[PDB]
Amino acid sequence: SGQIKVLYANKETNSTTNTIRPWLKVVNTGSSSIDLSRVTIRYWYTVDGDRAQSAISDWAQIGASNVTFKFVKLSSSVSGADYYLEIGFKSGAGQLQPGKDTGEIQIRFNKSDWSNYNQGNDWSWLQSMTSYGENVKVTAYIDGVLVWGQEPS
Ligand SMILES: [Ca+2]
Repeated sequence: SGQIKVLYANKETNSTTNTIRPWLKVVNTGSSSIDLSRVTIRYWYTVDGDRAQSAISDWAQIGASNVTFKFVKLSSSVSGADYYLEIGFKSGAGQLQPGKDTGEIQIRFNKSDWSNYNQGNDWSWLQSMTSYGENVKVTAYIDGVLVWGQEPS
């Protein structure tokens, strides 16, 4: 079936920033292996003045090229989100075995005019978790089914 945890490291402590930096990791905590292509992660936030947006992995243990990004503007705003960044994995990311993790996934994202975000009104931001921990407001899915975290209400 599939059991996972997502770990999170905030690499931008300034609330005001042109670059959100939610580093991530997927841990397979169940008993079967999981194809990482089946896994999606969502970082829910408020855009703070809508613009084109770009997300980049500068480096990932599984190979940055294997990380996919999709910005989704939410149909309706919810508490601390009008967008999410959906992080996914190509076949090249491969399989996560029981008890193992992806290792580090670096992520940054910015608006195309480098205008500032405010991270303080972001559902998924955890300012102080600057090393890898459990940020339950970054949610994760297997085949589109929520398996980790709390989506914004
Ligand atoms: Ca915001």
